[PDB]
Amino acid sequence: MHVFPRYAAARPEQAAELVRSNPFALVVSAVDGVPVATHAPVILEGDAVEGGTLLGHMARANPHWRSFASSPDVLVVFSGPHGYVSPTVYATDPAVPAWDYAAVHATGRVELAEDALDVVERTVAALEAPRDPAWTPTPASRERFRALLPGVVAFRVRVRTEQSMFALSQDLDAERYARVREAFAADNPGLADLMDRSLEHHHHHH
Amino acid sequence: MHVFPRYAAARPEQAAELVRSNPFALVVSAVDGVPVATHAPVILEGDAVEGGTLLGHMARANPHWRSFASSPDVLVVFSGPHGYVSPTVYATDPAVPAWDYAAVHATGRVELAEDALDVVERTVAALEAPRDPAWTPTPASRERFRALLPGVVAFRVRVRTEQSMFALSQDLDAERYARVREAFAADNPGLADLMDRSLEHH
Ligand code: HEM
Ligand code: HEM
Ligand SMILES: N[C@@H](CCCNO)C(=O)O
Repeated sequence: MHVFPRYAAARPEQAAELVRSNPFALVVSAVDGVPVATHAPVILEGDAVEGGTLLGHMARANPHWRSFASSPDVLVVFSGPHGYVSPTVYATDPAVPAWDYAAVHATGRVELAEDALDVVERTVAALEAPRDPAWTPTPASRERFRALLPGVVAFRVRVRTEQSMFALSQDLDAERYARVREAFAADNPGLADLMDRSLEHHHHHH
Repeated sequence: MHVFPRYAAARPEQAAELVRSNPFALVVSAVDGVPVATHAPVILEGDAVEGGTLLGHMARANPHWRSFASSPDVLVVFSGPHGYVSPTVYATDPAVPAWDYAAVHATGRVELAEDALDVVERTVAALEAPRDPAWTPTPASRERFRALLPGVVAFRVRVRTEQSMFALSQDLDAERYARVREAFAADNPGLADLMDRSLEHH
């Protein structure tokens, strides 16, 4: 991923916030030049993404993890809200379309986790935390977890590099920016909310 | 991606529909053993993903495309609607959470494209077609495209292999499926539409 200056994060807290808010990630490995990717829930351990640890799990039946065992470098992509920006919204000429989006790419060494149960239970807690009410597993569900555990492979990623993109129309003029934000306000409110949060302190001439 | 048989596409048209509906894709290649990925609009030429050709572009300033000069294998991930399934909506015990989603993974040999203006103009037409009204580039805008061409790199992927996941609760019993479909109707209607379209076929 190439982070254009105009779309860089202002603060590392932005990268961590996006990761926590969007835990259904893409786990990617490379084997003899061929990328293979699994969609999996991945959670963040620590205050920052770089130097932090990611925890996730996939199916034991998914052969992807058998390339982890040598501890190669993996990439985990976290994706936030996104949306196509039509030049119709700009109401200007000349114009060029854009796609607004935010993502965090975490690269590091993967290893198999010893405590798969801890990983899936910590995943439950994190994914339910923002909900009301938060589902807490019952003894019977916990018994079911332990019975399902043979089918799980859990893994850790020690993040060596974090790259973050916040392509959120910050390079438009104020009038065009307002038009884009209003257009996303209907039917993509998650992206308009991200636009608002991201503008607060923005890097700029920095 | 490992596609559990219960979550396989019913038809190949199902995969091609997802790719066409979700052109903002993830382009992945390997560089010294590390996966490197770029978010880019990618369109499909052909009726089917497997054996079709994907076309996309990225910045020349993004060093990722230099890995394409040797025509390695590239993975393009198309992502559809998706959503967390909380056991709260299941209203059962014991329960385990899930994440419902649909995605197409297309892998094949990449080739840098000389016809970069062709690729970006075909991308405009494809991404504007579902809009009413659609934006047609004016002469001024097409001149601006030409002015921008030195800074863009276009590429083609000839898809060798396609894997498609449609994990949309269709393995649930009628009662629990209805609660999941009802839950997504509110605040994830794109997923709700995708569950409807997935049922029966297509
Ligand atoms: C907290 C929310 C959770 C989500 C969103 C989630 C999601 C997923 C996903 C997407 C996969 C497929 C990975 C792949 O394609 O290889 C998977 C596999 C699996 N996970 Fe979870 N999981 C969660 C919690 C749990 C818990 C608590 C357990 C209890 C042990 C568990 C056990 C499993 C098992 C057994 C599989 C393999 C299933 C199979 O082979 O069909 N998961 N999970
Ligand atoms: C059709 C809708 C379009 C979308 C959704 C779109 C999206 C994008 C994206 C996401 C990137 C960044 C790629 C990266 O990370 O490397 C990009 C780069 C770029 N695209 Fe497009 N694009 C569109 C049309 C066009 C057109 C018509 C042109 C005309 C030549 C063009 C020229 C460029 C250029 C020059 C860059 C590099 C920008 C820079 O270095 O700052 N794009 N585009
Ligand atoms: N350099 C172009 C980038 C937009 C093309 N892809 O969205 C601009 O002037 O905004």
